Amino acid sequence: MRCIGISNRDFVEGVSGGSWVDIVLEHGSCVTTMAKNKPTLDFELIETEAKQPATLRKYCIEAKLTNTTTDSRCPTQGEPSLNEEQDKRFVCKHSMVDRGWGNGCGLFGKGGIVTCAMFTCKKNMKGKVVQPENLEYTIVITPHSGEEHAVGNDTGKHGKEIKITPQSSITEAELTGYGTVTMECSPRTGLDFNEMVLLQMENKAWLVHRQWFLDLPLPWLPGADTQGSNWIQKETLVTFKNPHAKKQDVVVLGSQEGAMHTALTGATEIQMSSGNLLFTGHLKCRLRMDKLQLKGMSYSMCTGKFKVVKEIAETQHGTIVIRVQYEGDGSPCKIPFEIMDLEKRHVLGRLITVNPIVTEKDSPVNIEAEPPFGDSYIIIGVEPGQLKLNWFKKGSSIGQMIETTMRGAKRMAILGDTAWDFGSLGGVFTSIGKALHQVFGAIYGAAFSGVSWIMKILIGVIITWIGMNSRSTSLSVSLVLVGVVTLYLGVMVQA
Amino acid sequence: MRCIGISNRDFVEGVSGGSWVDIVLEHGSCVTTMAKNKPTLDFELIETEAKQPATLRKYCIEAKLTNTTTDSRCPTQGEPSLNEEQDKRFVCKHSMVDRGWGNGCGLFGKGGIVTCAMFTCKKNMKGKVVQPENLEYTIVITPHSGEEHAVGNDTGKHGKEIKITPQSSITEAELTGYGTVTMECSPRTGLDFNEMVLLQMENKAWLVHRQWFLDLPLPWLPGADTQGSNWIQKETLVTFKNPHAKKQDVVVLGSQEGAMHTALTGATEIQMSSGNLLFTGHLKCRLRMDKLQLKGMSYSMCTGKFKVVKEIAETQHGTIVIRVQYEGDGSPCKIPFEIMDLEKRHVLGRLITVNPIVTEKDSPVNIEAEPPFGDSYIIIGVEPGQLKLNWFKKGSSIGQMIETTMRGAKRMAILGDTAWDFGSLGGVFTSIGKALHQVFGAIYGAAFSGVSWIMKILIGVIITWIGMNSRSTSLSVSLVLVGVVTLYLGVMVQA
Amino acid sequence: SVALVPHVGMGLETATETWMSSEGAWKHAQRIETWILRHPGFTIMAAILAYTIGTTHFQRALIFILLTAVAP
Amino acid sequence: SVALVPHVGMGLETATETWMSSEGAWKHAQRIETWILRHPGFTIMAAILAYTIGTTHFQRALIFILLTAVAP
Ligand SMILES: *[C@@H]1O[C@H](CO)[C@@H](O[C@@H]2O[C@H](CO)[C@@H](O)[C@H](O)[C@H]2NC(C)=O)[C@H](O)[C@H]1NC(C)=O
Ligand SMILES: *[C@@H]1O[C@H](CO)[C@@H](O[C@@H]2O[C@H](CO)[C@@H](O)[C@H](O)[C@H]2NC(C)=O)[C@H](O)[C@H]1NC(C)=O
Ligand SMILES: *[C@@H]1O[C@H](CO)[C@@H](O)[C@H](O)[C@H]1NC(C)=O
Ligand SMILES: *[C@@H]1O[C@H](CO)[C@@H](O)[C@H](O)[C@H]1NC(C)=O
Repeated sequence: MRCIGISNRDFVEGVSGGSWVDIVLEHGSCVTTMAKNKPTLDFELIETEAKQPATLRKYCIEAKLTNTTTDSRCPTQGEPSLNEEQDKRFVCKHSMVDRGWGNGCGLFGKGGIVTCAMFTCKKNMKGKVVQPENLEYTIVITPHSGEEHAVGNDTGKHGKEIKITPQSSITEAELTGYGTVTMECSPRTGLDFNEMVLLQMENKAWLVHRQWFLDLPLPWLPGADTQGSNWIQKETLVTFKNPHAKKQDVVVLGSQEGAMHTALTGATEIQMSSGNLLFTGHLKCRLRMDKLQLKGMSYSMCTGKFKVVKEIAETQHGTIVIRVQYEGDGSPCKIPFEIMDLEKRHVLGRLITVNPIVTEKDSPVNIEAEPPFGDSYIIIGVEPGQLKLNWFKKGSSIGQMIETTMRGAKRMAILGDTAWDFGSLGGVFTSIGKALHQVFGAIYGAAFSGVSWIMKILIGVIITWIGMNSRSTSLSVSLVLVGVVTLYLGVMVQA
Repeated sequence: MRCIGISNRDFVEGVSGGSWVDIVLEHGSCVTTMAKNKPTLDFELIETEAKQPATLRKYCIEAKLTNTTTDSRCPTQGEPSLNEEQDKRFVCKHSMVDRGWGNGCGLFGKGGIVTCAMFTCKKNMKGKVVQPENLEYTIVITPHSGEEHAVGNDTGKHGKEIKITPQSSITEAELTGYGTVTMECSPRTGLDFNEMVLLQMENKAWLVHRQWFLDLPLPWLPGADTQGSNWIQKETLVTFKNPHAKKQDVVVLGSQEGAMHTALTGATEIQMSSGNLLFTGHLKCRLRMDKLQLKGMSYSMCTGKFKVVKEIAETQHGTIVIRVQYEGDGSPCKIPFEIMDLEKRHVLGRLITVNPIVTEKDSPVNIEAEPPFGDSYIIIGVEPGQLKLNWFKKGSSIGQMIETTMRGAKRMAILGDTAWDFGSLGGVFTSIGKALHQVFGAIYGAAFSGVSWIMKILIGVIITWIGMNSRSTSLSVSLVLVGVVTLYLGVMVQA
Repeated sequence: SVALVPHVGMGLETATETWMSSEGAWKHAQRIETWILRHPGFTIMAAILAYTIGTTHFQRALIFILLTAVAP
Repeated sequence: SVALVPHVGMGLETATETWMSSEGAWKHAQRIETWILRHPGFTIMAAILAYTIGTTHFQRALIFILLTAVAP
């Protein structure tokens, strides 16, 4: 459950090396895992809270000037000056006006004059950082079997919500009737904060790269504002325009709200209002099997009368989720279920719920199978074979190997490195695979960072060419280098 | 007067072809003209009003959303829709959420859902255009002679302020005691409005190129707002973010004040508050001499006792403006004035005030001469030669021909075409000179417009090279083409 | 300012849409276009300096597309 | 937006200072610098593709300076 119909998705058929499942989950993802035993699970993490952060900086965006005065001194003898410049709480500028003889000055030619204004900020925004210690992720995993709760009941109670903070390590998940799934989250290498800068803003926020955050112009504060206003800058905003010669005064240069927004156009949205719970994250971890047994395996494979309640959908090649409704032969028991091939028995349909089990002689359960490519039959129920539902999919073998090639490739070129953490267990392949993409990734493909996607692909091309019409062997490597990797990141990227 | 010590400046010694003086003036400029007669004049135009314009457009910059609703319909059967979309006064968006089986919908897979919001604007800014008819320039010209009014009295009354609107053509200027200077302004080819777009903004404004003004993004209105709010766009602002899949809602995207400003970074400042009087202009015209006689030429060249009241300044090679103070021999009369060469008479000092004339046996007048390069003597007053003031300048012949070469060149590469209008009268030179720079200017140098100055010079270089290492004669033309013209505009331009 | 050097490819790309779906991404080019369209004068110039500076066909093509995008 | 395609060289240059004295003019480059400084990684890349694409020394120099300013 919690995943049936969620687009982003993925399965993992395999327990390997005794409970060693390797998974990565990112909010709108829910990873589901099957095994040659154990009621497969649907994993989805949600609320990823942060607590007790600190205000590191405080750019303001609605500056306002007041008290503004201006002194002048006359040709040569005196780069003009006055009291006001004393209170750094102001702003000033030494400039040259043509103070001439008639002006009522000295011996005309040209002279000095400064302008000054007390600078009050009106609505800053404030950054914020969070020590990874205090990055409480919430993980909600769950069984199947179905019920009135059904699919994506979301707002209810199933699998519970085992919350985990790296301020601990491995967490037990008491799963009703089944046992205790054990997870080893690595919340310390996921999002990668204290590299990240939480940033509120007039009531809305953005997780944003530390650097950039310590560069965007504007008049800034420190961390310990508390009645300060000694804004390092102000020069970013407020400007004193000096037309042609004389006069020369100051001006606000307006707010910056929307401007700010438009500038911030790469960071993900988030929160701040309600104990800032920054979604979008993506942590990995070892899902540790064992001590995770399926429910039935005891009571008979009961036979009887049963209708159905709904046809069948399928988002994601194979999601045959069928509603049934047993009756007659009572007492909570199993269910005879097969995904056979048109009449002539030779069954071949992947089961995902690993046997249901009725429980209330009412409880319209629902199974979840992955029928073959062509046409398939879901024969559910023995004795007079009470029911056989003919269906047909489109599991077109090859269409499969491809959409996977990509969708997978995607999960790769989004997460990077940890992409390999999706393949439970190493052994040269996935193990060394990471080991290499790890650095070859963090390098080239990831050492020419910060360039807008457009430019990115542009380099893809210029390079595919500097490659393509190459000169002896080396080209192939050059091409690939271009193709995919970059050329692709680009045709993809831009989250 | 009105110019002594104003940096921007320029003289014009010559009446030519009977009163035909050709001048160009731009606010902080004041053009001064001398003749082999006529009390030379200081011309300075100021207040250049505009009246009865119209609001052409009305971009808003503080959008705000309300009432926002959202409908969804389910996989396939229905690109979702609701009443609200009816009132174009709103905003909407048809998007795809993964409405799944459990979601409490249909047969999961993917579906439609639109979002909609009533869009109220909060503080637009409004453009504005002005028919050249109603572009009242104010021209203030004046004599010399000096007085208590002295230099740059500005705020007083001297020469009067002959206002001229192309809603007329030539204007007489009744100048006390002197006569009537006649001007033929060409207010119809100066600034060149209805090409220009007057633009107010939260109380401050900018004259700005029509095109650009009809392109800058934002939600716009028309001209006849008056309770309208059917803002063509809104799509410029307000955005409904759709995280990963579900939800999908709208947001303001903040104000735009300062943003606006920063964007508008090439237009000149102006006004709007106080009957929008847009300075910065620069009109040309024929200053028509004759009927403009000097005052004295009658009463004797009187002799007597006279002290002085101030030394001498000089901004702009030669601005010897000296304060004197006659006495004794009474009755308002002339003044013996010479700019002789150290002892040994051989006089050679340019006079700019063309004889003063005392008038109140108090009135500390002030002359204005242009002493030679080296050292010079200002012998003022006969009989016991009562007074000779030794001074010395720095009119270093060549330093002159150069600063002129440039300063002039500047006035050229700012105004363009009309640069030639500074040379009173044609005759192949100035006449055909314009005739050529006219088109050769409006073309190349002016047909690759709109590029930031930086890029400008960049092309200068790339071209000087594509030139420099050329191949037979053509290069010279190529170089020049580069050098100055562009290379220079750039090293200059950016007003 | 909060107009340029806009936190883009810093590197936190995440499976879930960011702040400007793709509107921003597409928009950018959308505006050079509006511009180039505006003053063919420069398109003209550019491509020319191109034709001459370089020589290696692809060369030309290259510095050309650039100059274009170079001038906002 | 009121962030880009900023009424610059439209063509109304006037003897009297405009809206951003020169702060804006200088600032622009001032920020590419901040940027290039930031990710030498790209300076690196650029100059390289340079060294190879072109050949005519000046060529190289050219597409190089560009790529640099090309990526804001
Ligand atoms: C989500 O889970 C809740 C929890 O059971 C389901 O709500 C029940 O709906 C039935 C139908 O009328 C009520 O009789 C129960 O009282 C409800 N439970 C309570 C107390 O909330 C709901 O149907 C599920 N929906 C989904 C699939 O999300
Ligand atoms: C500007 O012009 C005014 C007009 O005369 C000058 O002001 C006069 O100053 C004297 C000196 O005290 C007063 O006695 C007069 O009454 C003033 N005139 C009036 C009535 O305003 C002023 O000195 C000039 N200053 C300059 C050079 O700008
Ligand atoms: C700021 O200037 C205003 C001038 O109107 C004055 O009233 C106010 O007291 C000043 N603030 C201070 C305390 O400096
Ligand atoms: C807008 O929505 C609010 C909902 O709180 C409602 O009170 C208001 O009347 C609505 N405006 C109209 C008249 O559509």
